[PDB]
Amino acid sequence: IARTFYDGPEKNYEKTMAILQIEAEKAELRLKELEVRRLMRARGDGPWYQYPTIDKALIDHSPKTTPDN
Amino acid sequence: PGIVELPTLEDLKVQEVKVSSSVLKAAAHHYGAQCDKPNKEFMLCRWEEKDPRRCLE
Ligand SMILES: CCCCCCCCCCCCCCCCC[C@@H](O)O[C@H](CO[C@H](O)CCCCCCCCCCCCCCC)COP(=O)(O)OCC[N+](C)(C)C
Repeated sequence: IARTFYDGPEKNYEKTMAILQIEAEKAELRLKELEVRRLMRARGDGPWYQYPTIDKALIDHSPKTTPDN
Repeated sequence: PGIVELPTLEDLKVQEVKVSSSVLKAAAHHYGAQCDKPNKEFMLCRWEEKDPRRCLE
């Protein structure tokens, strides 16, 4: 029965080790992402949460019919 | 926020041009021909400085 239907314990053991590593990495990545989102939303210095401002390319820098703009 | 500096009333004195608008309009073309140099200097000063206090002379 053991020869025909199953494997040794080392296979399940090391598959479990691989599964555990994947899951623990995913967990720490999730926590880190939550912290990064908190900081990027509070500070606005990150690539995320960039709210539009006015394009400076719309300003007209030509003499404006009076000297003081 | 800081004090605004202003010229004294002495530095704002000048010999005025006390002729009316009809006289000025009758002379305007020759006046623009003859007095072009200081007028253009003043307008360039005025439009580069953006401050009337910097173009009194
Ligand atoms: C000797 C007599 C006295 C003792 C009798 C012993 C009793 C044993 C017989 C009972 C059958 C066991 C039930 C089957 C459960 C096993 C299912 C599965 O685990 O088996 C797969 C293997 O497949 C097997 O073939 C299971 C198929 C059994 C299907 C039973 C169907 C019987 C129906 C009877 C119909 C008869 C004719 C009908 C006429 C109308 C495993 O997949 P595998 O990917 O390898 O895993 C890797 C393991 N390696 C490395 C060892 C290869």
